[PDB]
Amino acid sequence: NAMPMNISNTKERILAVAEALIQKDGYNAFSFKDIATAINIKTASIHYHFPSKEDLGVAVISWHTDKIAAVLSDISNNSSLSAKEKIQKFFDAILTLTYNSENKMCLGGMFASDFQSLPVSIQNQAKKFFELIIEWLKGVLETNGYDNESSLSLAKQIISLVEGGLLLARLYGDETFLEGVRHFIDQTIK
Amino acid sequence: AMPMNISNTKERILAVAEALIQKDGYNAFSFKDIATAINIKTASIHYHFPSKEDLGVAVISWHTDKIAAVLSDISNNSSLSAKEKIQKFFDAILTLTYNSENKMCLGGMFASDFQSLPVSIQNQAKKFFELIIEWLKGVLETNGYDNESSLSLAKQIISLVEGGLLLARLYGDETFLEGVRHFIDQTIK
Ligand code: NA
Repeated sequence: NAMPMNISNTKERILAVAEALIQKDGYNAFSFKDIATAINIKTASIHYHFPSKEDLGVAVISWHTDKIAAVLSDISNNSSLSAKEKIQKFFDAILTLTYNSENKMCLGGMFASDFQSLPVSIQNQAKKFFELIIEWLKGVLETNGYDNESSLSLAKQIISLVEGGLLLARLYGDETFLEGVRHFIDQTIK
Repeated sequence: AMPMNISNTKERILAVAEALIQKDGYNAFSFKDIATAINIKTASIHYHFPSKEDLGVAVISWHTDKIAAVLSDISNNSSLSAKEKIQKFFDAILTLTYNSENKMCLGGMFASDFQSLPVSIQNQAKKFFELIIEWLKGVLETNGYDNESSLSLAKQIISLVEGGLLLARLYGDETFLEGVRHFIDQTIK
């Protein structure tokens, strides 16, 4: 029956806005003060949950990866979808989280661009994000009858194209960069 | 007896700025980083570039000119087929990026940072990609592609180049870059 009220706690609201800021502007272009101002809490309440910016960075990527893992799991466990349809829906899921949501970039892509400036803890979480995506893509493609080598190569082309397509689409509002990703999928996969 | 081949202060500032941006990104370097790198006073940097934005604009403009000259040498090379021109383009990019101390594309770096940048720098970054996309489109049109397909394929190629470079440099996985070449080789006739 009655559940607890659906109010986001302070930690969750910090994570959600940090995620948004990183996706829009990049890790080296937001501060705790930006978050405090955005959701009207004390900057000291941010330091409370995340003593350093690094702590928040690690936690944001970890949370985001968990969310994407669930989304992907739901696609690959859908028995009515062909392998090709799973890849198509993967791209739709990325669009929902990126270009469609206030012209955001992929969180992973943003950290990849900033990689050399990041603490190692964040670097390692960013690598984990891509490893999860690539493994998921490779696995789906293996169910389509592709051999191991071809599955890994195509998985890497697909994520490269997704990242580069999003990067360029969001500069111009030029959807054709994103259409190109879909065209590659549709023309390359069986 | 020619003048001696010494890079002037402005030239060395631009070169080190370009490298810092390609390694770490525009929002992760300062003039102090440049001063420490080449042992000049920060006041000397401001002399040439009063604000960081002025340096950002100059670096992209200069980098774009360098890429334009490279692309010109490729397309005036008559021994190269259209496909070979695109292969050699990606080889030129590799020289300036992955091969040079694991750097990212300067344009790609500014694209990632775009929302945080002054409009002057946004516009320079767009000019960089317009130059590349137009050049690729033109090579493809010499191979018989129509306007819409030339443009679509050029945008796929640069999208894949940018993404491949982005991911290859995270842990030295060459196969991300092999994938770019495979796409070029398998798609262009
Ligand atoms: Na960036």
